[PDB]
Amino acid sequence: AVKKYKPYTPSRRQMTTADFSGLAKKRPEKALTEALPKTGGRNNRGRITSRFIGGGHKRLYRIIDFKRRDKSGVNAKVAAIEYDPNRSARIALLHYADGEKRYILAPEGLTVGATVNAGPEAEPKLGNALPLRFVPVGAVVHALELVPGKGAQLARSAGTSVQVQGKESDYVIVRLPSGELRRVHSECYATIGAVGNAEHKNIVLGKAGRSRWLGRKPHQRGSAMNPVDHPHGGGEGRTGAGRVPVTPWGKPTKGLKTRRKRKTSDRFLVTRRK
Amino acid sequence: MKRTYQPNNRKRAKTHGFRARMKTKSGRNILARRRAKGRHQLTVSDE
RNA sequence: GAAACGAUGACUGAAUCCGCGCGGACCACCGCGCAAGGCUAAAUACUCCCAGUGACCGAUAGCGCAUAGUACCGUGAGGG
RNA sequence: CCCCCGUGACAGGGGGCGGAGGACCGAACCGGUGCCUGCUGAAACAGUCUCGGAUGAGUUGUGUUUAGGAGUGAAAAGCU
RNA sequence: AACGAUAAAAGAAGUGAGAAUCUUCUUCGCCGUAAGGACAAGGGUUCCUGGGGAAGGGUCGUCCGCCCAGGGAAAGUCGGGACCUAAGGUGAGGCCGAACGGCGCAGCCGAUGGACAGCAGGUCAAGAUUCCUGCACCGAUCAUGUGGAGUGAUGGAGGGACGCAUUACGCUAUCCAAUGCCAAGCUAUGGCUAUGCUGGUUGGUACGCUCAAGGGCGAUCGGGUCAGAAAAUCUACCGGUCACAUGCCUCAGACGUAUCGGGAGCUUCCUCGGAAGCGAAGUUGGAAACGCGACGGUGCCAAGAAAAGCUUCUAAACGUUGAAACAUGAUUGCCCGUACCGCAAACCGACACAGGUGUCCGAGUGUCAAUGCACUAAGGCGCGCGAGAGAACCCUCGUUAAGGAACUUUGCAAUCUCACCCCGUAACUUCGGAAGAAGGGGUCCCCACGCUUCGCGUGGGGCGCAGUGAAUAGGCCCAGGCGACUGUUUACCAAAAUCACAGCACUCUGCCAACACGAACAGUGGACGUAUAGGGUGUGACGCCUGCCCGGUGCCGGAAGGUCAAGUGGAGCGGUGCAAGCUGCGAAAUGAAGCCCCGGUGAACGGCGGCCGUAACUAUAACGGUCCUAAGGUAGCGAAAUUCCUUGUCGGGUAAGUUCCGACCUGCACGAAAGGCGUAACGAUCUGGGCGCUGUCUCAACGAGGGACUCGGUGAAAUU
Ligand SMILES: [Mg+2]
Ligand SMILES: [Mg+2]
Ligand SMILES: [Mg+2]
Ligand SMILES: [Mg+2]
Ligand SMILES: [Mg+2]
Ligand SMILES: [Mg+2]
Ligand SMILES: [Mg+2]
Ligand SMILES: [Mg+2]
Ligand SMILES: [Mg+2]
Ligand SMILES: [Mg+2]
Ligand SMILES: [Mg+2]
Ligand SMILES: [Mg+2]
Ligand SMILES: [Mg+2]
Ligand SMILES: [Mg+2]
Ligand SMILES: [Mg+2]
Ligand SMILES: [Mg+2]
Ligand SMILES: [Mg+2]
Ligand SMILES: [Mg+2]
Ligand SMILES: [Mg+2]
Ligand SMILES: [Mg+2]
Ligand SMILES: [Mg+2]
Ligand SMILES: [Mg+2]
Ligand SMILES: [Mg+2]
Ligand SMILES: [Mg+2]
Ligand SMILES: [Mg+2]
Ligand SMILES: [Mg+2]
Ligand SMILES: [Mg+2]
Ligand SMILES: [Mg+2]
Ligand SMILES: [Mg+2]
Ligand SMILES: [Mg+2]
Ligand SMILES: [Mg+2]
Ligand SMILES: [Mg+2]
Ligand SMILES: [Mg+2]
Ligand SMILES: [Mg+2]
Ligand SMILES: [Mg+2]
Ligand SMILES: [Mg+2]
Ligand SMILES: [Mg+2]
Ligand SMILES: [Mg+2]
Ligand SMILES: [Mg+2]
Ligand SMILES: [Mg+2]
Ligand SMILES: [Mg+2]
Ligand SMILES: [Mg+2]
Ligand SMILES: [Mg+2]
Ligand SMILES: [Mg+2]
Ligand SMILES: [Mg+2]
Ligand SMILES: [Mg+2]
Ligand SMILES: [Mg+2]
Ligand SMILES: [Mg+2]
Ligand SMILES: [Mg+2]
Ligand SMILES: [Mg+2]
Ligand SMILES: [Mg+2]
Ligand SMILES: [Mg+2]
Ligand SMILES: [Mg+2]
Ligand SMILES: [Mg+2]
Ligand SMILES: [Mg+2]
Ligand SMILES: [Mg+2]
Repeated sequence: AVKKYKPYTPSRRQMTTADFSGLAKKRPEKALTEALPKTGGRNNRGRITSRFIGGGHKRLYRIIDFKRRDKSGVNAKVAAIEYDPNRSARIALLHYADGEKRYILAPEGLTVGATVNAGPEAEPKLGNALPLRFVPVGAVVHALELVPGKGAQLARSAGTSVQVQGKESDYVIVRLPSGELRRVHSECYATIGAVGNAEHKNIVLGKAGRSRWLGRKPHQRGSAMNPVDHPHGGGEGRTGAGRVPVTPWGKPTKGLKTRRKRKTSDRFLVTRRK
Repeated sequence: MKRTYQPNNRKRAKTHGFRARMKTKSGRNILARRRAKGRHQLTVSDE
């Protein structure tokens, strides 16, 4: 499930690593690898924006299609399950009788060598790409889009599930991994099943280093900073705030809602996340 | 110890250069201002 | 400010001759005026350059220079 | 991974082998712990001796991006 | 004062107006993973020749990196460009913005990377993969022949195309050995008389049935439209078929032969010493790369550029008695870069400055190994004042009777320890460790014997005070505080108990996400991510745990009501004119979010406390404990990085202990994620104790070297 390590260096006890024994040892497709340069969390005016990003292993992008409507009707077979660095999920390769090779997110269980079919006429088995309405109620599913053909924007990270509460208007009531209930147009595609890896939540980083290998620069406690630097800065010791917990920019953290008050999407949220 | 000025032809040209100075109104304004002072050295590319 | 009048950013929007606009809230009266269409020399300003003059200076003075924006300082702007 | 030994509800244990590590001693390189010298210096921050790191959160060249209430900062109001 | 590292100088000879400083000779000394050699960046004539000597040179100069003059740098093949793309910069159109302007797809610029044809020698005083010689190679254009029907883009596909660690086989560069080969001459000072001594010992090209490890490997037919916009002998699917051991293919390098060089030196001429001519040998044994075969093998997770050239297929096209393709010949060959310094006296440091500067090369002997240490080769250098003295005092060193931390704020400093082999090794623990714990032994030479060699074991013998015989080369332990750990920080007084950290919690965020930079309905980060994700906040491995208080404050939620701005509505009040009318002010009712108010909320800000009585002069060491604000301390801890009283009290250690340890509880003024109490391990952290050892000390001596002193040369400064 996970690889462990004898304590032969101090930071090697707690450490753990993912199980790769089920990944077909393959270089990604030459026709599908794109070049992904990094950013410091800097934007086209050169300023840090996203804060504490840098370093980490060099990464290539592997193009995916989520909107499978390109290849609806025809079906392919599972060629392999490879490793993708930029995603929590393992991904998998598709060989169509059509002749095209494509990449789709790889769901929990789905084995190499299986065949899978996109398009309205497809069974409720793992991997098929169905419109939402054609999905039997209470089904477990992921890769839900918010607009038909726009592409899967929901349920993508490892071990995530969307469970269809059930049909309604033009739309279908949907259960989001956050515990939030949403309305989604039934014309939107989806892909049958739980996401995969799933044990991902259990891995242990172990040594500072690991953070750096995942391009995460150390994260700075405000309380260490200075008055000039940040609200929690100053005082003559280890200090406890001295005011409400607050972001660098001053807006309250811990408890203050933030979603914009007047918004279109609201009349599609049936229950708040809780 | 390592000192401030560490010569680099391409640096100097790309930074204090004539093309550089002309690329912007403020650099154009240097050019004119200098011409006016009667400098032998209008700009770094004059060296 | 009792705040007229011009001026627009937003919203709104009338009369054309017994008509219209002003006259320092506002009304009558009495006066001055023809908006929403354009150009216009002359008297005025300045002084890089040129000429004449001086109870201005004559080599630490007078321009920074009896010439140089040079030598020299500065990554540079710039100083000199 | 390969042989060997152990079965109280028990991981284990031995041997071969393999070659992991913000592992270890230590030079290059990176660094500045402590003392002395130096203090109109050899030097506007160093020298000898001693010391830290030394496959990593490593060191380094080149090209390039970010700036003044602004940048950048494993945070000293440090550095620009 | 000083003349810029204590690496070191001596004599002869020459020159010259003048010499410690210049030139030559002979030695001496110093570097030798460098203080030698080659690039890059930078510098700019500093290079070579001939001359010069005012100033520059920390003295002096006849000399020079200085001054004057003249020479010197040669490329189809090395590097850049006429090719390529990355970050980035640009960018018609296009998207925004008071202006100047900010973005921005394609395209374009952009090497630090992809691509790409030449090697071996020789020589100017100064250039060399450039020139000369010798033999190759590349594209391009044309001619003659082989031609005898295809050529294949601005689009397609293949390909280029990439990580870290480790490692098997073969070789080379290269270095070692020798009664191998070749050349020279000599006999020293007791011996040697060569079996001694010194030096040299194969580079390119071509061919060759010689050897050769390693490395590269599917072919074809057919089907499927739906995939590659379209096309398509190309590509990708699906299906069929082809004698697994391999052969198919390649040949790092080796041997051979031939040929072109080179080669120790030999010769001859000669002009502060060069010029030409000539030319021997080529062994066997051993070591061996980070280089080559190579795009190899295995293992790992953090999952490792792009584009062009290249190969392949059609589109269009012009052809199909001149289409590709080949062979030979001729022709052609642009632009910029090449001198010299280049770990430094020529670059950055105001200096001919003890600093800083990226990559490659970097020999031998000895040493377990090595780019370590000592000595040394090649090569380079003695650091641009010198000479004497041999006081105080100062710096850097050697040794030191007896004692051994008695020094002191503190063993600060300095010593002891020191490599490799064997023996041996504690509490404690997360079973990895602590650990090189501690401690003991061994180490050199000869000879024989055995074994797997460079070597080691065993036995016996030998010499000295001593055998990692010189250099490199851990002192150890017991016990606390803090932090878990590797890491990080105040360039130039703090390296830590600071920060970061893995782990944990709270919370926000449903994607045009929250959040953030923005003239901005632009664009961008977040993220080509999607709640196992992302932001913000605190805590800080791990273990056991993380209590009471929601009154105030802040957040989430509630809603009867009280609420509240513009506005909506103008009942009603005035002004004016004779008046229709124009006009000044303006009340109800209504009217959003937000506050008041109700509830919830601590790993939200925070709170978890006042106190009662003592003989005497308006009073000091000591006291046992009841308890007001929403509540009034659950564990664990406690004289503490927290303790005022304070050297609290007892015990420990000590001859003696304001420090340290343990216990006590009377916690001025601990306490649970501003975390509580522990915790093996880790520490240039802090604190106490011990063993060892020592000039730290009683108490200072003797010695050395560098100054200080003296003489000749040049000659500052703060201050006044
Ligand atoms: Mg964190
Ligand atoms: Mg601080
Ligand atoms: Mg503030
Ligand atoms: Mg504060
Ligand atoms: Mg008006
Ligand atoms: Mg005069
Ligand atoms: Mg280490
Ligand atoms: Mg530092
Ligand atoms: Mg003196
Ligand atoms: Mg000197
Ligand atoms: Mg001397
Ligand atoms: Mg003479
Ligand atoms: Mg001398
Ligand atoms: Mg002589
Ligand atoms: Mg050198
Ligand atoms: Mg040049
Ligand atoms: Mg002189
Ligand atoms: Mg002379
Ligand atoms: Mg010269
Ligand atoms: Mg040639
Ligand atoms: Mg732009
Ligand atoms: Mg390049
Ligand atoms: Mg080439
Ligand atoms: Mg080239
Ligand atoms: Mg090998
Ligand atoms: Mg060899
Ligand atoms: Mg011999
Ligand atoms: Mg004799
Ligand atoms: Mg291109
Ligand atoms: Mg040269
Ligand atoms: Mg200086
Ligand atoms: Mg000197
Ligand atoms: Mg120097
Ligand atoms: Mg070597
Ligand atoms: Mg050596
Ligand atoms: Mg050495
Ligand atoms: Mg020599
Ligand atoms: Mg030299
Ligand atoms: Mg003694
Ligand atoms: Mg003694
Ligand atoms: Mg004592
Ligand atoms: Mg000490
Ligand atoms: Mg043990
Ligand atoms: Mg030992
Ligand atoms: Mg003896
Ligand atoms: Mg002995
Ligand atoms: Mg030592
Ligand atoms: Mg620490
Ligand atoms: Mg450390
Ligand atoms: Mg400091
Ligand atoms: Mg310090
Ligand atoms: Mg309201
Ligand atoms: Mg006592
Ligand atoms: Mg105590
Ligand atoms: Mg803490
Ligand atoms: Mg004198």
